[PDB]
Amino acid sequence: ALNTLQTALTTRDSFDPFASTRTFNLAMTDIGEMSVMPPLMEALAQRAPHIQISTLRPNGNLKEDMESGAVDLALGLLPELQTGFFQRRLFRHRYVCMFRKDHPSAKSPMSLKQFSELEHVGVVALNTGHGEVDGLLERAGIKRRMRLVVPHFIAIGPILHSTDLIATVPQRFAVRCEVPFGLTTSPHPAKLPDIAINLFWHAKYNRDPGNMWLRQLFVELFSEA
Amino acid sequence: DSFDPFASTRTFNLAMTDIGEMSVMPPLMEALAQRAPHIQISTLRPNAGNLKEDMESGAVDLALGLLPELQTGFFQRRLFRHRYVCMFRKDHPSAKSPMSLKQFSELEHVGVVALNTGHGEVDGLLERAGIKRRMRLVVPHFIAIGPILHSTDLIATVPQRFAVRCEVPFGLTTSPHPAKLPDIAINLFWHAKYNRDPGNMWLRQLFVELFSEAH
Repeated sequence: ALNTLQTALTTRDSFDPFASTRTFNLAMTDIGEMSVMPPLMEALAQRAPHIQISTLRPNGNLKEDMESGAVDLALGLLPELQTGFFQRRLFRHRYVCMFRKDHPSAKSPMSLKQFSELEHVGVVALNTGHGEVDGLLERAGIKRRMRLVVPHFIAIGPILHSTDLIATVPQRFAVRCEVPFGLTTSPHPAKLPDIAINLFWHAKYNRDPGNMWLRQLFVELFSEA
Repeated sequence: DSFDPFASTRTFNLAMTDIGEMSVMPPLMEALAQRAPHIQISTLRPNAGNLKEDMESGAVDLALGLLPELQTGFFQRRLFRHRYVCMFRKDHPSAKSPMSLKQFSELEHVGVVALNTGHGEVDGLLERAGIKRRMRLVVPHFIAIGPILHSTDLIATVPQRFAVRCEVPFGLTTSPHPAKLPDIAINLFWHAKYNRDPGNMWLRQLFVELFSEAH
């Protein structure tokens, strides 16, 4: 409470995007990183040619590092960031089926029956919303032949390219993969709910001009709301 | 005892970095499609702690990498080396191959921390050699590198094994690296208790066949 007044009393640091040499530290998952970072850096080349960016995984501690200001912004599903945090809804993950373009049998739209006949690569994606996919399919009684399981998304494009495996992936991932790896997608035959992704900042930095500048750029580039 | 690949139902568990996963798993799964149609594979990162223990106990069958801590109780066999190259988009406005040290220190970089791996040594090495870099972006892992280089004028120092997987998909080209970054030897590792396990031996020989650069 006395903090809120002290944070308001301080003369806020000037932010000139053309001249700033500030480093912004951003927490996001490997999916957020492959999705946001290319167009973010593309925009920043034209908007703020001298700042530095670095990213990290949320899984820190994030809460404490955001209060100190060691981490500027966090993107994801971060249930623990509650008191002292502002948040804003950016976009949703929708899950699709992905497989190579000239797959011998896979169809779009894929049926639930075909989904169950084909072989899968699964992604564990521990402590993320993508991590709930396995449990969701299992609980629904949807059988999958789990031919390969990997912990993270990096190898999925090249794996699907070279095999007749299919994958359950967020559409934002699939979109970065379809052309580079000669892949197609189908809408997903199971009942997978969306994951709503938010951008988070600490209240200490709610009126920090640099922070405000960067988060508005995230809204501008990525907001679907 | 003995082992039948064409009818085995065994799950093998394999420890591997993200570079390892992205380079070995496509041709590995491709081979297995024919040779072992019924086995299961799962992978994990070495730094998802207690690898020694999980290898001793047979929870993890094989490890791939530079894993200096795997000594007594473990066998190892050299498969190949990492050579560092410079990578950037094919229609980059100014970047040339072979790239000079001058251009290297003038262009802007994306760096990969790759903590607790051989690749994690790059930053310190270049620094101690007094090679300057404008670190415009630092990311912890390699997943976003291809798309980042495609959409920017950034350049990256990456293992050639990564680069060769990214060049055509992302429209990138590579250059020999102007610095003197040492090559990194990549070994296959297995626990002594599993030296003569027939399933393990069979998978090890398949790694050798697909990946060894000996000849």
